[PDB]
Amino acid sequence: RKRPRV
Amino acid sequence: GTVNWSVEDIVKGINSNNLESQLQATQAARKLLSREKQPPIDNIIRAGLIPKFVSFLGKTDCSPIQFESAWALTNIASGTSEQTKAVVDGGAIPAFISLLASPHAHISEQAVWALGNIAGDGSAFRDLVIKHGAIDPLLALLAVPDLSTLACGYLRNLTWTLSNLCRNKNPAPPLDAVEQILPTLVRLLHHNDPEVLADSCWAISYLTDGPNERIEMVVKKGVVPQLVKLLGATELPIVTPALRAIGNIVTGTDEQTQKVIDAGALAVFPSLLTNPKTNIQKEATWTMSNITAGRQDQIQQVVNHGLVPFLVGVLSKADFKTQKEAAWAITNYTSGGTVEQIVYLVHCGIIEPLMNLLSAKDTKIIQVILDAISNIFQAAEKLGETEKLSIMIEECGGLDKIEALQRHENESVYKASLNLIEKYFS
Repeated sequence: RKRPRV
Repeated sequence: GTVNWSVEDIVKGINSNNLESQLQATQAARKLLSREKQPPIDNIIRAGLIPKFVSFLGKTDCSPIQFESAWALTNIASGTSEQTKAVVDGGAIPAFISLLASPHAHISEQAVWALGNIAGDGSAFRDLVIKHGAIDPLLALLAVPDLSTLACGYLRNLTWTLSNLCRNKNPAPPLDAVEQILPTLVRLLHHNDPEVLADSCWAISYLTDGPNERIEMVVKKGVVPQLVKLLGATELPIVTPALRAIGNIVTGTDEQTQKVIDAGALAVFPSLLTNPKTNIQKEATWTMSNITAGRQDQIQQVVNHGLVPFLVGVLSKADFKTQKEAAWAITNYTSGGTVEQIVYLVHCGIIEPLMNLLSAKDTKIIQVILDAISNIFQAAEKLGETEKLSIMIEECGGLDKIEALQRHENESVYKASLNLIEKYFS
């Protein structure tokens, strides 16, 4: 749904 | 170099009148926002940095600051709706759409990712991204003769962002946007990569989650055989969305359901109805309930594929939510089936597990089961064998449970139960 870039 | 800066120092660097100082401060912000234990998103927002990041997205001659600010903004946009809203409020949507055309693949990819987070917030930002014209440049990135020439991570990011443009309801995505996206989705649904396939299936599952005209848009693209193939995949991340899409499709018309049956879906349900993942079992049984709600020739194909014993099995022992879906499948079957189909149902052993579920503390499943019992009794009356069924129900303990339900605080419960005892047990 949403995802950060780590 | 740029690890563990303070927000104060990031602010001082971004406020300098030195593009290279700004670049290094922006990278420091990116590394802050990229740490996993509670990145200081709100502190960055409160420092007023979002408009600066957004203006850095347009610095064509300093592509590293485009990349760093795109990444920083992506991670802000991955947060709460309020944080995503701060990114949108700063003007980020048209700037990211312009970045889709960047000659630097890693920057284009970062813009794809950002737009996927923004669109993934909800219907309104999804439709706002569409209104700013994201779909054409997104799809142009996939207009190559063989998807295998694109980098795997790039292709996965594009698929995921496109699936967010297909996602959410109230309202569903615009019809024309769906029609524009669907051919590229069909193409991604045939790509060899497991995560592309999973997210393609998710997108299709979103698109089929709605009224029959939406389902028809998908089914007429011919994707049902590929969905059934993916239903048989070994990767659970693929089977879950593929099964969801198939289940959605069989909530439509009997002709749509028939496309699912003709593509061979029923042959996978022995595995699905016994799958060790509880949610797969549950959604397989839900799917079966919307197939036993169809025509008698469709019920008959459930019989021919040997699935009735598998429904007896999930009614006998499964997670309770699955058992309730199986109760629904059984009353749909009994409400729509021929007499011989209902006879066959009883010969498979449905009665005892059905009766045992009358002990359940859930009044809805009790109503469903009582209704099924009435449908079966009506087949028995059409055969003049109501008494043998009465005996069968009593010898397995069912009558105790039915009269215990005569004194149930729900009304239609004790009405149906009482009715059953008056008509069949005297």
